[PDB]
Amino acid sequence: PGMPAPGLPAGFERRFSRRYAQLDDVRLHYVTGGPDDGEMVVLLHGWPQTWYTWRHVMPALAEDGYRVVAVDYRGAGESDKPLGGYDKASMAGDIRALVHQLGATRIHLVGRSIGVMVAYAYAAQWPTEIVKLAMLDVPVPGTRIWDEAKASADPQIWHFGLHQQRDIAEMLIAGKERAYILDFYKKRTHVALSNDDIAVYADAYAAPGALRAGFELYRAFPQDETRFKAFMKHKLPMPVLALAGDKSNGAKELDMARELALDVRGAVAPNTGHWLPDENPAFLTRQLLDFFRE
Amino acid sequence: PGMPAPGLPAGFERRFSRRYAQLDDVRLHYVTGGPDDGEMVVLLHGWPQTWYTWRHVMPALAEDGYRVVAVDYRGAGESDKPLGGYDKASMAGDIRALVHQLGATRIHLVGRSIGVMVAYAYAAQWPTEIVKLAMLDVPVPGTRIWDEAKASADPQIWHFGLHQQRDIAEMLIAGKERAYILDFYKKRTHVALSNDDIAVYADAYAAPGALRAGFELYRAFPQDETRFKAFMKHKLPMPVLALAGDKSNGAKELDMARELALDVRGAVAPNTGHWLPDENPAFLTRQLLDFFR
Amino acid sequence: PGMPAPGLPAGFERRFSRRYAQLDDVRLHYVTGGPDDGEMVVLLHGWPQTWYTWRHVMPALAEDGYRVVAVDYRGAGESDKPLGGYDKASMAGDIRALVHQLGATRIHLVGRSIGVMVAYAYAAQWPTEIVKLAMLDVPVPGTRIWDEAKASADPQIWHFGLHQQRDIAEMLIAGKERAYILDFYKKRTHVALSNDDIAVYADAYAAPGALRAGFELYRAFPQDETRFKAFMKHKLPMPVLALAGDKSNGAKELDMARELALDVRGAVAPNTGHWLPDENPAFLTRQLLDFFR
Amino acid sequence: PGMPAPGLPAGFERRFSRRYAQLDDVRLHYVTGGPDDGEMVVLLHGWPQTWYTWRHVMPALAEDGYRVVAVDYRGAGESDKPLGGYDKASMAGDIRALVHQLGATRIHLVGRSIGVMVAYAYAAQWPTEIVKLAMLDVPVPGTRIWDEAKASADPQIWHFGLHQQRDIAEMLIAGKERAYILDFYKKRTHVALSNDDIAVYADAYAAPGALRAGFELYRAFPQDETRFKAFMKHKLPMPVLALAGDKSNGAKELDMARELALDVRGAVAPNTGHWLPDENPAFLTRQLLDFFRE
Amino acid sequence: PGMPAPGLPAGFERRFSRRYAQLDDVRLHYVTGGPDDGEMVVLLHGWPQTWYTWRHVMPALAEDGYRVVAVDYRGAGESDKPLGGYDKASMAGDIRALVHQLGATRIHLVGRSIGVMVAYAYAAQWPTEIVKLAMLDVPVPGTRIWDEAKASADPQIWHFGLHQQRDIAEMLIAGKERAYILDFYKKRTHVALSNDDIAVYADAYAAPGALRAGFELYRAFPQDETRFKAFMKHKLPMPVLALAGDKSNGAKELDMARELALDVRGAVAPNTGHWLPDENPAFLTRQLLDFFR
Amino acid sequence: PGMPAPGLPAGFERRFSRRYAQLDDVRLHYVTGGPDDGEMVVLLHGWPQTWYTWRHVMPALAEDGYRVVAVDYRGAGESDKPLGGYDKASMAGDIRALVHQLGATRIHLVGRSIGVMVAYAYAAQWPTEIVKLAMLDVPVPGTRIWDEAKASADPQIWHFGLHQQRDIAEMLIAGKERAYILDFYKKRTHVALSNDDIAVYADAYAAPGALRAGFELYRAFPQDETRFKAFMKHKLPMPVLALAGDKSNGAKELDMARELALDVRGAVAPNTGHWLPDENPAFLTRQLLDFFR
Repeated sequence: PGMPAPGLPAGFERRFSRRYAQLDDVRLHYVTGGPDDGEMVVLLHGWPQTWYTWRHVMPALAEDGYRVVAVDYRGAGESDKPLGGYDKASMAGDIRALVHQLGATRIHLVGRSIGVMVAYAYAAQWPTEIVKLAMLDVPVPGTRIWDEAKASADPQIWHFGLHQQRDIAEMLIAGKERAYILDFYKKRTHVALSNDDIAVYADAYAAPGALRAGFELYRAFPQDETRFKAFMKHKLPMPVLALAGDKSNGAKELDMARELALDVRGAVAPNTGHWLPDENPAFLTRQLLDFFRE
Repeated sequence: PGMPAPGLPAGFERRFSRRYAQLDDVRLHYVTGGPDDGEMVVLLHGWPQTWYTWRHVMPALAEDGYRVVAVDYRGAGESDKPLGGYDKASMAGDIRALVHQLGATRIHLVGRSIGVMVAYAYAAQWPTEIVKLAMLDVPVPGTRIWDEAKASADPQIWHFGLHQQRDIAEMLIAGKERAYILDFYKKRTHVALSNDDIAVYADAYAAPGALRAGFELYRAFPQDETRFKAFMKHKLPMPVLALAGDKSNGAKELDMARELALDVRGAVAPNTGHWLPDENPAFLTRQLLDFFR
Repeated sequence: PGMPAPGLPAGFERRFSRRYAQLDDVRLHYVTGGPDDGEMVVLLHGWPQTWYTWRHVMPALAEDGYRVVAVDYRGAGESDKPLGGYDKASMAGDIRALVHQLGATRIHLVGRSIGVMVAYAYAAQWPTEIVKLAMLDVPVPGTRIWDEAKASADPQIWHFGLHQQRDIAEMLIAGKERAYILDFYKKRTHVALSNDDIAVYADAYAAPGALRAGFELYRAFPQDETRFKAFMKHKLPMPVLALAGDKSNGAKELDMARELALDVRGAVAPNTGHWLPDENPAFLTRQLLDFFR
Repeated sequence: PGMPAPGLPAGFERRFSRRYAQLDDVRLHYVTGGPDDGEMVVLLHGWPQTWYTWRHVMPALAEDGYRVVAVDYRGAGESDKPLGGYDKASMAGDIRALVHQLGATRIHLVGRSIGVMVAYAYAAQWPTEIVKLAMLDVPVPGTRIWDEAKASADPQIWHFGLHQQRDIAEMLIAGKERAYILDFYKKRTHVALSNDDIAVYADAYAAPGALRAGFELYRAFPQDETRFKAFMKHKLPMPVLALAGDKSNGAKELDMARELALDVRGAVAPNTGHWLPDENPAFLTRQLLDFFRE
Repeated sequence: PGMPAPGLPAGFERRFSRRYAQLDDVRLHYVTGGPDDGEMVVLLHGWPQTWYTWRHVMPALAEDGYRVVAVDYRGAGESDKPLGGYDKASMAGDIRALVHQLGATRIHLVGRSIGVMVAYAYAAQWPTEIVKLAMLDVPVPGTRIWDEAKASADPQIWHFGLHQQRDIAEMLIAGKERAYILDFYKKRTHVALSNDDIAVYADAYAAPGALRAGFELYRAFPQDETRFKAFMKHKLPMPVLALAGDKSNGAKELDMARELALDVRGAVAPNTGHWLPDENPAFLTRQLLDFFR
Repeated sequence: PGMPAPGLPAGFERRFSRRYAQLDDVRLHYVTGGPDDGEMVVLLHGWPQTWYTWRHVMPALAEDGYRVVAVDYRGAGESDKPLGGYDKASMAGDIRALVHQLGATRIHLVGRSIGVMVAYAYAAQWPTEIVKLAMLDVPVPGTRIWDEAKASADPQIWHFGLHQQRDIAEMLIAGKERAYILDFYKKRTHVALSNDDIAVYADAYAAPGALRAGFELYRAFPQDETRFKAFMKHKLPMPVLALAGDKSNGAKELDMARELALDVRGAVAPNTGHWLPDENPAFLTRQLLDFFR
């Protein structure tokens, strides 16, 4: 019992930091904490999110010794918004480059929504470099669950069409990001969240270029589908964990992951909606720790 | 006494929780706190309000062991905004289905403004399920006080006309929810309230569809008048308490309740306007807790 | 057969002129034509209108030798927008001062909507100076037809409440005058009108102060009610004509007028809604010419 | 050759009239011309259109002795915008009540977009009352052409999702009706049209309630699918003509119609996009007169 | 003598047609007239322009038997606005694909501003296919005239910096296209132009995506610089004409062209600023007809 | 290390004060703290900043007994926005007149961006009055580094062109100061800063006339180039310290200072971008305090 408590968890400010990494043309923003020599855990948000969605998971990961890296991927948050490169395979290259610049070679990888597609493209292109992979909330293109949501005309993906209308989507939503994003979020949540927390996301997507860059993730879905379907001719060898809330995709995250990897295990969060990190960070943190422990 | 203190009362975060209930068509948002096994007290806000109007009534209420369920009814606050179902009788059915969901099956009902019409419609359709009922601040359709406000062209119900203009009302007020709602509120209050508290209501009604959903409550008034007139031909058997501020509807809130229910008692709040839960919670809780003994 | 033809009728531009009259504080705008020596016919528009509503009536009146004066009353159109003076009795004084300044003293008087209240106040205060009075479309305050629309909560006066909200009405409608007024007009019309014609009205009410000044006509209704009830203790002695469309107030214009005058005759416009000069000017000009002859 | 010529054709003003029909609670606006005693031809526009889309077709129909009735259906143009009644079967009832008020019982019926769904529901519910039916540009719900566009996630129906979002669609598009509708239109045309003509439609949809009422046609699609599938158990007996542009649906209007009626004939307009009355009224006028003489 | 006459020249409407060409991903809009069998002349506008800038040149070309094709290149006017492909070499590929789709393969080519960069990239990549090339008003990247404007910080390219700011440029200029573009045009003109003509351009750049697509032409300049410097290791073999107004770049169009081609001839337009087709179409058509003959 | 901490440092309220100084034309706003009798340290911000950029440098500075005077120069922050005087030399004269007002007559000067041009112009015109001088972050006009940024078309000075467009820059950015300034800032930083701190700058430049006044600083650049070139023919006699972040101008801030002054020393701040007082105050104060021994 208790009303929603907005903001970063107590003491977060003291341990975690905001940092920037210059890559070949693109600058990525990320939040990193924990011991510098520890096993690196890279966390990838989705749409419409930033690194901030991991605010309640990052402390616990770091309190078990890991080197936490929460990335604003290309086009999101405080990261640069280049013209293109929003297909998920190339965005995985951005994350790999960041990781290499931070001195690492093998990483644990957690992604949700758009971020779990980037994470999969990371594991598919450089499988030796991903020790363990955690897949949250959303199916990846190329899977059967994905093709079904599309062929059924699933009401939950009504926005795929709109987001893929270049310039039109931006013209409609500019100036109404808070109203559009708060409604998008609340229709898919089950645990009550604080408006001040969701407004952190909405305000990021109101910054110049943030709407456009976010929508280009959706505009690359056809290219991602063709690319990911080729990726799925070699199932992943590393251990994979699949999680989703019972009031949204649930079990279908584990069904989806088993089309992509040989070593799969999964759980469904009780009384939890689409935003696992926002709604049920305790369940998520534990599952990641039990999963990341040998 | 001193200046208005905005926000939830101290310690409120710790004791209450926000929850959702999925019904067939609609998902309803509600706030609860206190022991689970206790007698349930259902609170129904009005226009232009949310559950937040009971912020000073719910703590004390469930410090005495009551199960407090403060509901955003269909279309308000964080609840869904469906196409229809905005007649007050069907809205009562939504509240019953949520009550049934929570495991209860008989409760104590308190309502003001639109909520008191829902609260009455609840008691009228399922008399057995309402232990008691507290009518606050506003008369219900079908009563004489309601019909006399209409015949008087009472200055206070000036907004009935505008709110009943579909699309026109939304077009005029969209983007001006704060200015419209703060003025609507301050013109009907007597105790000075904080802008920050009124802005909580205004911001909810600025949300997508919230203007339309609230205005459809007014667009259903003719249907409610016919329906409530049928309900009042069977006077309520339960004890009923009527309260209103002396600067607004005063004692005709009591007179209105006598038209509907047999076992009625009432009081008039001193130096308080239209918004009893906001203006004088102290008088109100104290009145509620005694009534609830 | 035919699509609506917007604008002034052919030849209007060469026969009529826009003019201003400076009174002691207020400058009034008016359009005039016909012989300088002819019997003067004063035409008073209402809300949301200007002199332009008489555009299809004025040529025929001028061809029959009448001196046509279509006035933008205080606060409307191109006239000044003073702070006050929007009670109808004082606005009749404005029209009388302009009439005296043009060298006339006895006049034929035609009014609709707000203008028929001004026109009645003119006739009640100076009955010897009004030769004949024609009353269109809307009842005047103080009559039982007026009180009956109010007590019934007639849907067609929903806007009384909103317009009487000082500052709120202006804030809601500023910048949306075209949408608000076009909708107001079409919901009450029966003959299809051209949007370009109604926008001439809407554009006038978008000019600085025009919204405020027009709503002050509505904010003065209680004072008009008290003032007109005293006027109605003495029925009007001059001949009176009552007209309205069969699809709007119809015969109630004649019922309303018989409480106001001893010598009343009336007719109902066929296939006509609320805007007699806009919808059926052919019927209106014929009835006026026969009445004034 | 020639540049686009905007507006009504010469002489239109003296030959047609704007009229209203009061139904039991809703008022409908329509434009009518031609002989009072002639065979009635009812024309039903779609989204985002009004009667004005038939401006180049109504003169030729009326000069051949037909009584033309181009209707703004419920919620569109100058018609009333009630709360409900936006399922296509009920909207056909509105059209029938207005035809009956004009003294007619037998009509030729032409529809496109949403109007062809109303026109089909008219013929399905009162088949004896429809002499001939012409179906333009768009498939109706329940057909497999309709169901295959849905299962493909066909890019040309991207807007079905957005339009079905109550309040979100109105909030995003209010104040941008011109930019939204001009783009919607030009992306589906092949013949160059004048901006002034499309703006006539866009300005109608900027009117109070016109966006909401238009989107409720789309929010009623599930109910239309159930209702229309039942309608197609009994194929239509009257002669049916199917037309579409080769650069849009083309021959699939012809396939779609053959699932609905026994006596079907069709043609495909050359070098024509989605908006047959706007783009190639010469072809359409020729096709309708030949069909109505037959 | 004469005030500026806005719009298309008389008879243009009956002689030319707007058409679309679907390429493999992009649909291009273009205006064409003259004999279907004539030698094809392709005209490429720049920023902030559309095909409409050739309105006073196309009739004379068509009367002399040329097949006129005035193209809205990728991202401009009524053409599609794809995500990328705004480097000038790829945009030349778009124009070539449209030319091949119209049944032609050898063409006369005219370009100004961005279009002269596209036109040069066309000639550099497919020199056998360009019969003659006419270069107007603006230097192309890679030349010393281009580098000299950059190193000098020429005030006339102040906008390069702003247009290369992705998302920032769009946010600043969205909704103010008319003020931004009219000012840009008049500061560089010498002959007075009609505001209605320039607004045809401004209104195009206000349509969805048009601002973004046009600025991507500027954001591709570094890539164009690298690509064109490689192209300039082989001077163009076909005849080249260089033109600019005496009040703008003047003889520097001929200096720039001589770094690009072996066979170059040039002239300077009298009493002409930056917009040769808008300001002095009479001089431009004469020079083009003599060059192509 | 951890997350950015927005606002003034703890205890700041207590130790510093806001004051105004009326000069002949203009009133200047400035912040001060520390002992009155101490050596005065003058701080000059740049674009787009106010005194607030020194919030982490001024405390420590005057904990060592310095007299800290952080000035909003002519046109910035809470200072007046006159018509002219935006060449950097005259702005130095304004700073001197304020220094004279405060009773001092020789001081220590620290400046960045526009302030370092003012600070240099101060030392150039009255060499005797400046004890020492710390140049931060930006090269001054007339130097080679300045001239090479112009010839390179350095991507960082993209805004010189736009800011030099009178009325155009104000029209584009008015109402978009926060989005424009936050982006301008974050693109040039390396240490992550809080939006709340950057918004303080943005809100000042949203004030009436603040956009115009700041942009006139850029519109005077050609005049400053001529004036500073004259000043640099007499190399400065005072000790000069040059600092810049390694991710921005780095060591050419030192190279730039050697062009102007004889006794120069410098350092380059590690892992810091363009905004030394904002990004690494710690390195900066420590560097300043040592230099100031």
